[PDB]
Amino acid sequence: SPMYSIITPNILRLESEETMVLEAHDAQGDVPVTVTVHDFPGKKLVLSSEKTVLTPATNHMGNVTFTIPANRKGRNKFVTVQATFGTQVVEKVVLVSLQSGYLFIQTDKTIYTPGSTVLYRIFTVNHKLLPVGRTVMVNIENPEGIPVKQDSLSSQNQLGVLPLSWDIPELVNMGQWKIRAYYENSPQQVFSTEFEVKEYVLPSFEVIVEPTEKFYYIYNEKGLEVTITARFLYGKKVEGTAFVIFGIQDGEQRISLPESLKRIPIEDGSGEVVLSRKVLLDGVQNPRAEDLVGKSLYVSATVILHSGSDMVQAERSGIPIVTSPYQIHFTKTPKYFKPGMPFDLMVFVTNPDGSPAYRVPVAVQGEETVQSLTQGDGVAKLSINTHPSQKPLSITVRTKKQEISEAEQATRTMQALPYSTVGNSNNYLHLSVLRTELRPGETLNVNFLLRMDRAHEAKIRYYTYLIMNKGRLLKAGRQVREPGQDLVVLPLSITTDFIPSFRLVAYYTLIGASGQREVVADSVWVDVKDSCVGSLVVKSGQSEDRQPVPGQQMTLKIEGDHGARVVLVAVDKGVFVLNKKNKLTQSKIWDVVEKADIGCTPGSGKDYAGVFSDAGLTFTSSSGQQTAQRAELQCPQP
Amino acid sequence: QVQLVETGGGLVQAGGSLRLSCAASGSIFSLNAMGWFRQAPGKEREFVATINRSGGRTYYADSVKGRFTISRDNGKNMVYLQMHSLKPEDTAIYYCAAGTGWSPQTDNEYNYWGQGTQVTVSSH
Amino acid sequence: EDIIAEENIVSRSEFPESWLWNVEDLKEPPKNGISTKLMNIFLKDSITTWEILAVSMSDKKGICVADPFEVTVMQDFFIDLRLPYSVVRNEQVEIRAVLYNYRQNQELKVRVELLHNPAFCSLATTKRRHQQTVTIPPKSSLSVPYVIVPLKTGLQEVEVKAAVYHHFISDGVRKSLKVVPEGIRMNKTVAVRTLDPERLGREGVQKEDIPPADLSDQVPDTESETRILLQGTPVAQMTEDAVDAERLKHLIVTPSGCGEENMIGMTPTVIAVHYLDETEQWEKFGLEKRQGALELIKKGYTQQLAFRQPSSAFAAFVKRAPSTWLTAYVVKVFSLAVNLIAIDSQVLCGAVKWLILEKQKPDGVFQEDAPVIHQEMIGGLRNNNEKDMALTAFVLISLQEAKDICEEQVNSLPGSITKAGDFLEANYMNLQRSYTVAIAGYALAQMGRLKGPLLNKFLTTAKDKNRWEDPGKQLYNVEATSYALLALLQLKDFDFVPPVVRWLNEQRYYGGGYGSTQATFMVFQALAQYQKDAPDHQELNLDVSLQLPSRSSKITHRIHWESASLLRSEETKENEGFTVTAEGKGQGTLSVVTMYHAKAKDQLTCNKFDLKVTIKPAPNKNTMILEICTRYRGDQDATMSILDISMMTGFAPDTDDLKQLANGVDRYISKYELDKAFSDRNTLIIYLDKVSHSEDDCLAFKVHQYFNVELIQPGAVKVYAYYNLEESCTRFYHPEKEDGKLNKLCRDELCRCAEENCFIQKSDDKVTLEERLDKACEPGVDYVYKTRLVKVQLSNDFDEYIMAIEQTIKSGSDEVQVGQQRTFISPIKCREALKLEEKKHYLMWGLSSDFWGEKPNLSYIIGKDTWVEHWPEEDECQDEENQKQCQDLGAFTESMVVFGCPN
Ligand SMILES: *[C@@H]1O[C@H](CO)[C@@H](O[C@@H]2O[C@H](CO)[C@@H](O[C@@H]3O[C@H](CO)[C@@H](O)[C@H](O)[C@@H]3O)[C@H](O)[C@H]2NC(C)=O)[C@H](O)[C@H]1NC(C)=O
Ligand SMILES: *[C@@H]1O[C@H](CO)[C@@H](O)[C@H](O)[C@H]1NC(C)=O
Repeated sequence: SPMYSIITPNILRLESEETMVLEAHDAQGDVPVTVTVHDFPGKKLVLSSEKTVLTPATNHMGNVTFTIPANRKGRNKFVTVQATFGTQVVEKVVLVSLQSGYLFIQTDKTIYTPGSTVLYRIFTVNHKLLPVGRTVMVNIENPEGIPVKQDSLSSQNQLGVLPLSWDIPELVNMGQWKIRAYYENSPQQVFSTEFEVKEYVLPSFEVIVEPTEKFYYIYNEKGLEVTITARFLYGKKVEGTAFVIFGIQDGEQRISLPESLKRIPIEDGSGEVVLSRKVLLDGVQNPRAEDLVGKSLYVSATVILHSGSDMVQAERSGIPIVTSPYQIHFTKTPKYFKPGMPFDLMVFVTNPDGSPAYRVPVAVQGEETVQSLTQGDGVAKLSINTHPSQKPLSITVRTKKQEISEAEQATRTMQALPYSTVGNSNNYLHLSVLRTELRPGETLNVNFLLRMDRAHEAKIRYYTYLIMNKGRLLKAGRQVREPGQDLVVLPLSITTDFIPSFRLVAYYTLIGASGQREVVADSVWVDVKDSCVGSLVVKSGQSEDRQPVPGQQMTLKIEGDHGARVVLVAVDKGVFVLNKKNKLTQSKIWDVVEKADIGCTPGSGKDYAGVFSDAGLTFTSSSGQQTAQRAELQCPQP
Repeated sequence: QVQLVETGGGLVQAGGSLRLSCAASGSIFSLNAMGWFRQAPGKEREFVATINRSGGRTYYADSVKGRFTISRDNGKNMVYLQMHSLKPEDTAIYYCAAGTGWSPQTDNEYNYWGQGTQVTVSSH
Repeated sequence: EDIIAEENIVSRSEFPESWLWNVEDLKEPPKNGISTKLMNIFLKDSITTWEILAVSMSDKKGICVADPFEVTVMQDFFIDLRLPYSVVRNEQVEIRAVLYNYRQNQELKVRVELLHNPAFCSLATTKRRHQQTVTIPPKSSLSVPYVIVPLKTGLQEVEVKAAVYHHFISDGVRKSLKVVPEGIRMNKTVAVRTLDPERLGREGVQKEDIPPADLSDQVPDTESETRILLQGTPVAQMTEDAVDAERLKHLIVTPSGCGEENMIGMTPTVIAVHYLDETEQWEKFGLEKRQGALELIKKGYTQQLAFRQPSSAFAAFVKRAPSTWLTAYVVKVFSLAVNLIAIDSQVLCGAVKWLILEKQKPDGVFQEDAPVIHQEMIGGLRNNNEKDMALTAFVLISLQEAKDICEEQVNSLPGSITKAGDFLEANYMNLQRSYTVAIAGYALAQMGRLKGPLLNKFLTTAKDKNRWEDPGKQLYNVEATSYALLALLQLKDFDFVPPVVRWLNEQRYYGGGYGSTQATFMVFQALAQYQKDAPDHQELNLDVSLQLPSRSSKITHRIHWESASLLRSEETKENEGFTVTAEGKGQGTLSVVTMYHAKAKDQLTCNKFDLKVTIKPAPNKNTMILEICTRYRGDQDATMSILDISMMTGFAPDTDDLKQLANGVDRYISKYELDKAFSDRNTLIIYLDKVSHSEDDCLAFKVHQYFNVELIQPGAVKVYAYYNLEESCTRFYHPEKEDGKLNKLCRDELCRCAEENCFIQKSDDKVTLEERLDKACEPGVDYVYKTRLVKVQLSNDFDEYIMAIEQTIKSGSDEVQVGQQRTFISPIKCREALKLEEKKHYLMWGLSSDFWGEKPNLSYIIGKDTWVEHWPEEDECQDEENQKQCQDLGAFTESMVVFGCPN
């Protein structure tokens, strides 16, 4: 008997083109499919209605692209996705998020005086980061939350760039002001940025407070050594005096250490100062030194020129107190394994400040024979063979740094649960792929390994793979299998549409052991090197063996994509000496995209249904095989 | 960059006069120092006269202190050197040079020089 | 002599914090997919590093943020004018013009000048320049202190020019600071008027005239901003909670049986989906279960058509006689089922077509032939005393649920409805059962009329004003109250509803069971309509438009219940009375607050330290002792503090004294400052490990005058702790000037500079009679008096010379009579220059710009344009020396008084 299956994302977006792949397993002849999208709990409205035919020439594999219109309290909204294959109806209630895209707000400066003008742009993109034409509501509110200016623009034919401005009055409050924007169609998703309003003048030099290490080892008798660096904005060393004081921060309580106040000279633009271990312990009321582990240290330096004509305050905070210079995370490793098949650990090692650590050897305890090295992304792959057993897999990974004693090593333990199969048939599907920094233009060889009984392997003749990128279905295809090919390689072309990462979920289906329809799936999360989809570079268009002079003409070179609209700004770096927060960067854009990802897990699930849901997909069939209902917009919290 | 072309030279008598015109390639504005230098046959290149960027300050060598007058036209990108009451010891190749303004009486702060022109003041 | 600043310096003025706010399009043909656009920009005058940020947006590539590109702009010699953000009006401050010399091994000799500005009081006047020559060692800088006093508020400008000796290098900086008045920012509430157009105002509109800002503490000639805050006031109404769907899980039934048994299983499933769809409790009940019950509803409609007789009627069997109640109940269930599932409408209208042809007497009565085998489904209609009127109301309600669906199919339906309504009104006031009045209370409220008395009998039959009850099974009374709720919700009455619904919820009846067909269907159709139509709010919709004479437009705001613009602020810098027109429904609040500069105590200077600075000529040309005493104003000793000492022009500290101070226990003078040369050392910082709060910590060192100067600018001392530069204290010191302050004349927070010349310096012998007449006959010369000095009131700020007007030679804009007195003011520096003696006579003239006070108390100022000449007495003229002057003065008077000034 034929089984009709449909797959959609777990969460559907408004005004966004979602993809719905339709399959007709074990069928002959043409299969007409009418896909309709209705509301919920009703069915009166027809939100979309597309038609297609699954021809046997395409092996009954086709898709239908729809778009939920944005006609629209505090609870979830759902829709009824319904595809009628011939006369068989296969429907699934799908959670819907009221998001129209993203909004990024750029201000010309990070800080402003009363009387000055705030020049700010708003970039209107969708979930694919492509520019869109939507109606955007914009607010500027004071520290008291009172919106002082409200706008309503149309980004249509604006290439997704809304330039705006506001004159700050002279009689005005000081503090943190907000620029808040949201789409008209999705007013529940608000994007914000801050800019400080303060009375100031630009300083003439900057101060850098740099500790010799980006953490403090609690058993380091040398204390926290810090180097104070001061130089003029135009690139000349500063002579003066520095007032440096230390403090400890537990959560959000800051405790200054008055005994740590040192007055050091700044000779040739540099000066050094130490927070001794005794002063730290005495200032925090002489506890056991292990109690300070987990807290952070902050450093505040005030440099004054010997002329006294200018002074600058700088602060370096968030210096964590640690017993080990490394942290081990299994946040990129699947939490489910397949008994009898190799399990690929994705050990992520970070420095105490969160940055990825390079060339840190890690190894699994109890083996001492499987030892890898972390790449530039901080990840090291550790493939370990697993017994064909239903036991839980407890894994403890430790660092093996040569210059580091065993006390200062890092450790972390994770547990992987066995993938549950239908009827205990022990039919699995393994997706293996090498883990190194993948970049567009390369080809990825995805290995489809099949562990199953040989009395039914001749029935599996194709795998159905789906690619999840940025919470949408990018490409869905078929990997043909011939009887006897327990392994087939899918060469996947990695283009710029796979940035910043993607999920590859595949599944095969058959009628095997007791005549029961069995669906076996697996997924893997593949990270690609973060960058722009296109490119943009600004550099000098002249020789510039000369240093430019005030008022001098300068040629600027801009290299980018054809037909792209480039917006510019030139800021005096003295502004950033006063405030450097809330600056738009490409890294912050990719942070917004990954936080909006509707996939919650880097690997497979407890069963075939868990594989689809964890990757952000729904599955529904006429044979009863389907995924569990998802009603929460956010991911489960560990 | 910028290069220079010297004109106005030639042959003259002992007592007379002549002015040398220096043509600039680019806009001479914002160039602090514009100086004239000469090199007599058998002698070294010596300093003659410098002029301010706006023309309000000048410096002359003691040998030609009250006999030469340097002037510039920033709008025409031109420098001039009016030579009066000539002496047979003034026979030299006259060079026009662009400077930075620093130490305008020495040649070590001039990075753009000209071809030069011959000014022969004969004792006959 | 040579003024090196003759270099025609055009000072640098463009110092933006951000620029290049441009938009470029990469239209050039791409090479390997990369378009390169060359762009000519003009760098600004700032000497710093610029960070250029570019962001691109592409139709096919998306958004991309480029890495920042830096451009450093520098010179070998330049001025850095360290100007504060703001300065208080008439307060004396010291700015710093820092001159930088980044030559590798060349020591510069620079001539630096502070340009005169009439908005400031400095050593630079209209006839005198503040020029000085300084020395800057290579790879070093020198801070040139300048003492100024701002005289007028607003954005005022300071310009400093410099030109180096023996090099053709010059520079100029022209920055601006804000001059703020002496007051403190303060906010006052102008008005708080509540908007309610349906309670205030007339004809539906409410006009509210706002008075302008009523400030009386404002500093004169200062800006005020009035903020208009329109904000809607949201209100909410209480509503009774919906029944928890966990108690309704048993209503999902697989319908089976014959024509009557199939409807018994179909009823709890259709009414459960209907109630759960309206309340949207499927999330807390199981979203997957919705489709399974939807198929059981289809299964019920499919198996009910098997017992639909060919006469479009309904009976228990295909051989059973049709029923008036069962046919009307299939119409009641199928009508409520259309909203979720539909197949055929002619089945619903076919039953209504039969329900009027066969079972409608022209009396309007529906009579039951009773083939209903199941008396369970009948409900309250069974065992009813007035079973004839209760059935007419039951069928009439069934026709209404299908009236909007069978209006064109059954065109005789409005006739039977009117006939059925006619029968109910007549015998409505004669019923004695609470069930009949309840079902026929919803049967006449539905798209019908219940008379005033009929409504009174419907409301008064509710025992305890919350429920409808009658002797009999409680499922009849629960069904009755459910009919009475659909009536109160059809009449749109909501004052009797809350106690009715509360009783239905306290009944804890969750449907299902034996004989529960009517009780389960009605209790969840009524409670669904209560959730369909319910007052959660009070419908806020205010159209408030403000007409301001400050502009030529009227700004309006539709304050819906929509949360997009609950509050909208409108700032108006103009302080004028405006009109607020507000109409619509709902309530709102209007808040009008005006910020302004309130005049108060100017005491914000030296709020954390006491600072006493004395300069004494205690005994290479000149040598004085600079003594500095400071004390912290806290409960404990202050931490590390700074003494930013500035030398008066021409003075430098004694090096041996600084080395002895650096050896102190609680003091630190950096090795950098001790190794500095004796000259070109006009600034110094003495660091203090602590400064006591109990006593004054005093240090003193000698200062020597290594360069004689005609004008000495007052030095300054500045104290502050390291963690707060804002909490500072600056005292000025200068010999021969009161407390180091520059000479100024102030009155009612308005000062004018007094560093100009004392008076017109022309000698009494170099002036002639014609020269006196030509000067005095100018229109600028307002007054010409002969005076007699009566009293000389000496003061430390300025000397007051009380003059008696002996003769009014030329009367000016001040009406002064002979014998009256006017005060002539001059700073104390002119006391030795004027040499005024009491009881002597003087010839005086001056400008009208030298008037000072108000007209009743008008004072004269002796400025650079005031003529002061000694007038010798009549007997004194007998000397040969005074003969020339007396012949001029006596002739000057006769020429001015008798003949005036021509032209
Ligand atoms: C949903 O179905 C659409 C339509 O079948 C898929 O788009 C099509 O994908 C094929 C690749 O399988 C594209 O063919 C290739 O196009 C490139 C670019 O033009 C060309 O260089 C190659 O030689 C080849 O012809 C095809 O153009 C493309 N068509 C459209 C209209 O986009 C899509 O991939 C399916 N999506 C999913 C998630 O399954
Ligand atoms: C009014 O003054 C108080 C006191 O400084 C301040 O907290 C508040 O923010 C001010 N509000 C406005 C609107 O200026």
